[PDB]
Amino acid sequence: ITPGTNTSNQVAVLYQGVNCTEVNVFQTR
Amino acid sequence: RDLICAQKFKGLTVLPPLLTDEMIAQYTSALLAGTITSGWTFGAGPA
Repeated sequence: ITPGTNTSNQVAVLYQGVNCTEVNVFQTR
Repeated sequence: RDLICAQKFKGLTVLPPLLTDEMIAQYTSALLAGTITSGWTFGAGPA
């Protein structure tokens, strides 16, 4: 997930199908 | 194993929808409230 290279360079990584135990972090469905 | 767990081990994954069932239920409740209290005025402007 990127807000756009024209705005910033920060990114967010979403690992589909994990439990934040085998990869701040946030556990979602 | 179940069918979902036996098919996920081959690349096939089911992505969860954006609007959950609770949000769809809230939308339906809001539509019902607008239809009962206002009628057709909430779908054309102010309630």
